Amino acid sequence: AANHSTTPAILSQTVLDRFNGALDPDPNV
Amino acid sequence: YQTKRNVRREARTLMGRFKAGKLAPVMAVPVKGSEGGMLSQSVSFELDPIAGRMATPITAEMCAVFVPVQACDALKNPEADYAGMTEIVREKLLSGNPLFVLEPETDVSKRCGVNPRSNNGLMRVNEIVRLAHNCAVNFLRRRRYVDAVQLTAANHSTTPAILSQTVLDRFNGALDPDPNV
Amino acid sequence: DFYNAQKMDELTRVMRKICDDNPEYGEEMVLRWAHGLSVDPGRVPFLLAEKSVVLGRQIIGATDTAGVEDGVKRSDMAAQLSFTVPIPTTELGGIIVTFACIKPDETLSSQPHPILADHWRLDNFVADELALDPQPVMARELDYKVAQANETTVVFYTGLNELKKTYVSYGLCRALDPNTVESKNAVWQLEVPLSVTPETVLYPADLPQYPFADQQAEVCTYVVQSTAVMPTPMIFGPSPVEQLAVIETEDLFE
Amino acid sequence: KPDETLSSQPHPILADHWRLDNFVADELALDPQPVMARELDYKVAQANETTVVFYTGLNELKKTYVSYGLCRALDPNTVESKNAVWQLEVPLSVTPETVLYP
Amino acid sequence: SVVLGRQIIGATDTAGVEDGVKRSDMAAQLSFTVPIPTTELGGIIVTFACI
Amino acid sequence: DFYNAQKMDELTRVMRKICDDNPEYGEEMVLRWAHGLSVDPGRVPFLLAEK
Repeated sequence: AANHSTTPAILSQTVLDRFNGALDPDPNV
Repeated sequence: YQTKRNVRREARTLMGRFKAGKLAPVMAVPVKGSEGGMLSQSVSFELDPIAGRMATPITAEMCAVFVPVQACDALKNPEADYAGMTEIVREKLLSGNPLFVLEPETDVSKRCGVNPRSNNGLMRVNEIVRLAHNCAVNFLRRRRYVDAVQLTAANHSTTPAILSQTVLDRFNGALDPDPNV
Repeated sequence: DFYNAQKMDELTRVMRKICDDNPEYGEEMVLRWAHGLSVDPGRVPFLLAEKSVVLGRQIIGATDTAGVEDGVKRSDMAAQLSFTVPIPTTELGGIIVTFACIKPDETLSSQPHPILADHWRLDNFVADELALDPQPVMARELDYKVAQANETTVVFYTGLNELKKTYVSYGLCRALDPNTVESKNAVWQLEVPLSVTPETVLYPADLPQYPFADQQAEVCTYVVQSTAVMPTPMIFGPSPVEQLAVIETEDLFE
Repeated sequence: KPDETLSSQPHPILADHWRLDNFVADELALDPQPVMARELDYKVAQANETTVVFYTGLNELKKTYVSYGLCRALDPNTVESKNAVWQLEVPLSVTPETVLYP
Repeated sequence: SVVLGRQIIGATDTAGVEDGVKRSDMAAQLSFTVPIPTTELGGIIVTFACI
Repeated sequence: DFYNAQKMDELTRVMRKICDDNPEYGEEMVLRWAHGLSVDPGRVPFLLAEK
């Protein structure tokens, strides 16, 4: 709540989602 | 295992300029073993402004050539005997050593649209594209005249176009007639 | 004899029809054909598609005072080409290479008229009937741009009056000065040297762009668009999942 | 916003060695494989090539390939009257998870 | 024979509008198809185009 | 594990069924089969009749 200016837009599809990836997978699955 | 179960998809859009009178490659779509489907390509044309009026027609052609891996091996190993046979390449694949290895970027590779690979900071591309282009160029040349100049596997630039009708064919001639006929 | 001949002559023409009708196998398939053998089929390349079109033209004229007086105008050329063909399945695969070439008009401009450029003489039809041998076709019969020494040289050795079956020409009048008609410069055709190297399927290494301001500039500007769907047997294994901080932190599974 | 389409990405097949896949071995592969940098774009520093961007997928870089950019042979100084180029040249590789424009 | 047509192109710049500058373009097309007269010794067919 | 197994076990039996169902190619056709290749067909003999 200190922002007092416009903000950059938001990507339609991130790199991670584009390739259907993950930063840290789980061992159980 | 050589049966279709899954599918791939490619969508490459490219832009560039190529000089007239030159057989300029535009794209190179790779096809691996036991693969098939539909291919759809489209190319636009737009020339620089021309002063005055043009009445002599200008022809633009679009061509597609399929170059098997067997043919590409012959150019890489021309002196070797049986170099391009299916069994030889089939056996060499089983060895483990890659049949084709990366090479530095060239005009043919750059114009074909293949983006390079940063191997220790140096751009790299597989040798198959360059070999395929040279073989495809020779194939087109042989159609007009079998005893045409052949390009080796050292070509790294575009090639001049091919005439629609040679002088000898235009007059229905021959360089050396036969005595028996 | 005259039976081995009249058979070897006929059999020879069959051999000739195989090298040209089946290119990229010349002097090798005929040998195997005679002995009753075949060649390996899968090594050879083959063509998938071949599209051609003639560029359209649109004229835009200047409206300013200078343009109206002089008559300034521009020519714009564009075209569209696309094809859809199936990919040929192979055990070892292959590479599909596409090409896009722009060429000028392939029409001759320097060639003497077969009749009006030679003496007017009366033909001996009876003698011409007894002529079934390859006659010479010396240079200076194809173009007037021939050096002194090259006139006598034989370009190709064929034909009886073959230079009169069809005559095609497209060029400016010799009286006209090319320095003019710079606003009607409708001239773009291949001025091949001719005579020398009659057999050549290759364009000259340097083809100037006369109608364009810059000859060394790449006139065209091509935009490609390819979409490919390729069924393949690759596994395309699974998609992992991210880790939830709540698990392993608050011990939901204990 | 401009067009969100990649332009710097090596071809999965033509930018790597031509090797014969072991389908039987690939069947026994249900674990997250690494996807190191230099597989997403060629604008990668020397040190960043070995770094792992995301840890997922078995041949996931071949299901779909999309590219839109100028030919590397062409000089961008030209086509200033056909300048139809406006797309996001994100650095990529670094910070793969980012919902924010530069 | 034919009479050339005319098309008028007018200037739009300020000087052209004030003065009234314009251009006249003239063009025409002519063609014929006739049989060639057969003769024992032949002849020469000469064409002319005069304005 | 127990998924790679229960798959390798099942996949192994498929390999076994090829060497015996396709003799005179044992330990060579299965290798090419896994990689997605084939053998030269014309070298092999074959039976014509059996009485």
